[PDB]
Amino acid sequence: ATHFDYICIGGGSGGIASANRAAMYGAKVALIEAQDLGGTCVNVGCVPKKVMWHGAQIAEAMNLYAEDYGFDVDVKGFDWSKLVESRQAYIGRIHQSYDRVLGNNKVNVIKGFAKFVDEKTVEVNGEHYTADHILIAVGGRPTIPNIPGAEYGIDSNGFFDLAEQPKRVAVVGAGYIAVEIAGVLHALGTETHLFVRKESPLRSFDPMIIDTLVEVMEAEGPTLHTHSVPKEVVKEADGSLTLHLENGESQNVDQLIWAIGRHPATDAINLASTGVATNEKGYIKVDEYQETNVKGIYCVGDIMEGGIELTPVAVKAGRQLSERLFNNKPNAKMDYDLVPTVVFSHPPIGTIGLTTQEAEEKYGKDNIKVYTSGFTAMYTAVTKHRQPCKMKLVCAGEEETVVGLHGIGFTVDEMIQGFGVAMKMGATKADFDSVVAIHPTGSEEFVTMR
Amino acid sequence: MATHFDYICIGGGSGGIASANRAAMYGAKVALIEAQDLGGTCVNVGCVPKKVMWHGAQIAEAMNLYAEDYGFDVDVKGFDWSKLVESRQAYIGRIHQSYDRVLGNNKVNVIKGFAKFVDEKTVEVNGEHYTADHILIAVGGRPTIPNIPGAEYGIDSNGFFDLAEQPKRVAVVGAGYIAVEIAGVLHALGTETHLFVRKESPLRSFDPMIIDTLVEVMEAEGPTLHTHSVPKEVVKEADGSLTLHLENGESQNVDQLIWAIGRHPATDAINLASTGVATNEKGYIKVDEYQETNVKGIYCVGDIMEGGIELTPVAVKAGRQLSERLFNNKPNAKMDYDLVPTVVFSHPPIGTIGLTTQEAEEKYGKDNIKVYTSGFTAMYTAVTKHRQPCKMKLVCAGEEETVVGLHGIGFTVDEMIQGFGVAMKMGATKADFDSVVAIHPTGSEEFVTMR
Ligand SMILES: Cc1cc2nc3c(=O)[nH]c(=O)nc-3n(C[C@H](O)[C@H](O)[C@H](O)COP(=O)(O)OP(=O)(O)OC[C@H]3O[C@@H](n4cnc5c(N)ncnc54)[C@H](O)[C@@H]3O)c2cc1C
Ligand SMILES: Cc1cc2nc3c(=O)[nH]c(=O)nc-3n(C[C@H](O)[C@H](O)[C@H](O)COP(=O)(O)OP(=O)(O)OC[C@H]3O[C@@H](n4cnc5c(N)ncnc54)[C@H](O)[C@@H]3O)c2cc1C
Repeated sequence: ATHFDYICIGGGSGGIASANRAAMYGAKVALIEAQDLGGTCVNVGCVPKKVMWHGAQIAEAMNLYAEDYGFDVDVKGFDWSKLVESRQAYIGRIHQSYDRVLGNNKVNVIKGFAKFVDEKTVEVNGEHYTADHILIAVGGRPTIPNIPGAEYGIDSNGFFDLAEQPKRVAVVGAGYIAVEIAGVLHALGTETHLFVRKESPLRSFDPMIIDTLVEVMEAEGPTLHTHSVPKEVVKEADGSLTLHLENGESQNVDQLIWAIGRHPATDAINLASTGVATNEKGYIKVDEYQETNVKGIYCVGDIMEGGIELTPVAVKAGRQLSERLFNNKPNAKMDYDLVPTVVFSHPPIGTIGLTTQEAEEKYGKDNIKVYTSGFTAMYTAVTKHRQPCKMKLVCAGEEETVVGLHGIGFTVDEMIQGFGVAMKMGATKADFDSVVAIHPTGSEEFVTMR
Repeated sequence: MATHFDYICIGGGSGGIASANRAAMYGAKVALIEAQDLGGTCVNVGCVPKKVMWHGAQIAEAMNLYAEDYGFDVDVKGFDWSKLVESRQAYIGRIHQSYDRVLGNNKVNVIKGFAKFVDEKTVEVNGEHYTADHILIAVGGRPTIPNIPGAEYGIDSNGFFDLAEQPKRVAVVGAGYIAVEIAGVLHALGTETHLFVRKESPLRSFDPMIIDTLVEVMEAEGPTLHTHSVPKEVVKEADGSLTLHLENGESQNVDQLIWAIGRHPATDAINLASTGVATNEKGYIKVDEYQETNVKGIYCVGDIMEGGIELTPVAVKAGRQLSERLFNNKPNAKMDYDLVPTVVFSHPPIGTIGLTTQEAEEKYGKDNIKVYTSGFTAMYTAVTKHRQPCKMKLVCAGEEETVVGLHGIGFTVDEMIQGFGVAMKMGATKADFDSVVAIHPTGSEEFVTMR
């Protein structure tokens, strides 16, 4: 068996981040990837989703706002396949950047599907590879419900595989993926239906964010269907699919997307040969240093128990692990607190920290203070299509530490990173008040609340 | 006899309104004197109209430059400038209704007319005298028109917003942010635009990374920049068009000429010589840290302040803190002029806070500063045939690497710096920037992933 200082299983967000970083400090690294480098994010996640989000934003601009700004515009047509080739060409340039970076760091990239043989050895393409340190970063895959006709639906992967625009779509799920896809499809001219199992989408978000997303969907977005539990998917004689709900109602569509969750891909790598512990749902257990119960085996990214399913989390966790193992920094670790999130819905959502109710449960109702700002972005205020924007700061203690920050509206996706640094430094309402506002922008509304 | 008020604010702009309202919130009987339209420069002929038209320009760029690469077959049959003016002024009108409502609920007595001082404690408007123990001068500025032949054929920022039809060709004269914004808006909206600067480049007080990037983006897809261009004369040709003549011998035939060479304060013509209040060579009023002049009871905020910052939020906060001090008995309340963030709505937009690379070298010493930078293409334009560069920089000082300067230019940069402004007020170091987890995919994550 060939020996390496470090073996990274999975060439996704975590694997690449960790493999490069460990190589920078002179390590001989083997990076094992079965499909394409960059994993879910680069190929069938963040990147392609964003490229289409931008396209959808251009549509909204021409369809909803252009006219009122004085433009006589005629959108003659939208070619979905043209968007796809631009998207995939961009994804291609990303693949060659990685091959240049990984090449310059001497990371040995091995194309194949890795399985464990034992604690210290993995097999790929019939060959055995051994190492002192082994990172498991295989990520997840979409969860397909166990009902009749489930196989007729597609998942987020199949959606990015669509060569042409479906005429009508049922998006099933309440998480950010379902909301993002449902929003992009509607903006691009597809009859879109969003089916959520209970009262609303994004149930883990602040009520202000939920309520505004809901009202904006009702007026200019996909059609929302609450209390919708799938029962069956019937393939009709004409080729369309009919989603039957447990409540008795049904909806006919051309394509149906399952966006009901993801589960870790830890069931086919022969873990039962390593002694590595996992929880009931297949997630790998780790200490604060990304190390499993078996010394020399580590884990970062989506498959980690108590992790966060974002790309920057896996990147940072992987890099900090490489700092620890190869750059003599035993305290180097990942910080999973106050990680910012952005949902590229229509309109976009930005959030950091605790919701109004989470802060009430943690600190007590009377010990928290909430500041809000409701406004119309100037961008849409001059048009027939007024869009609301809402922002909120959730404060706790007498010092009014900003324990939660929430926003929904035009360009909110871009205004959150900086407030995240401030919150990481323990910012209080007074710290927010100490800065002079930038006029005219949407971001000043975060610092002008009283 | 003179009518007595607790407070008199001369000028109903950004500083005047913010201060009058705030003082009134605490029970002060206030008189707000305004000669023209409430809201002043910002609302009527500044920030607001400028931004509305910047959005129009952004929509045009989305359709002209990016639409087809995203798959859209678009026919841009025409752009109607008058419709944009109609929408822009309709919005401004709704802002005026808000101010009438708010000033109304606070019981601020709004007086329409031009105010002149009578003495230290009294001002005259429409023949009547008004007096008070506290008087705030917040008359703002006015565009500077150069004294050269045919200068009167040119217009200024005010005249630009008075245009009811799109001019075909325009010469924007100036190197400041106003010239740059107007030139970029006109170019994107379909006007042949020529920007004339007197020296090596526009925005010469900004960091070299910001200048070099704006220059290279203009050269490729923006207005046509003319360096070392000193206006000599403006000729009114027989066909109605204007020819700009430069000292170096060059010339340019255009339809409208916009002077954006600076602004001077509107402090003359209000009889200040009767108050004892001193002004510098350029007409600015000197004040202490609490906005008070050398004459007790006379204050000043906004654009006319010596050593002040000519931005609306600066006037607004300085006016608010002055009222917190005078009418809510907070003797330590004042305005903090350090680390004020700035945004220029150029194409593409610029965001900046604190010191430039060179300013940090002069203050801390070349050897004690570290510069971090990120060069990338925003995903929005990387999928197109019109790739646009984005540049960001963090200027750090000391062994702790305190971020004393932050600079950016690129798509959406305008909205990403307010938050970093909070962090820098809290004394953020490079390690504070590193301690946050990036948001992907955004342009903003580039500020926190530098190594
Ligand atoms: C539709 C969608 C949109 C998303 N949008 C965003 C977003 O906007 N922002 C954001 O931060 N996050 C987003 N995410 C989440 C993000 O993509 C993941 O959290 C991130 O990719 C996790 O990285 P990872 O390294 O844990 O796994 P991955 O990046 O998925 O990497 C796993 C890799 O390992 C490979 N692999 C699996 N098994 C084996 C084996 N046995 N041998 C070798 N290789 C193997 C896979 O082919 C894959 O390349 C999105 C996810 C989805 C599904
Ligand atoms: C084209 C342009 C674009 C700009 N864009 C921005 C931007 O994007 N962001 C930003 O922050 N800033 C911007 N500014 C600057 C901003 O508008 C000013 O800094 C701000 O308005 C200053 O407020 P002020 O209270 O000092 O004076 P102003 O707001 O100008 O108000 C002064 C008021 O006093 C009145 N007045 C004058 N003399 C008298 C008198 N004798 N009696 C009674 N009333 C009188 C005037 O009519 C006026 O209403 C811009 C300026 C211009 C010219």
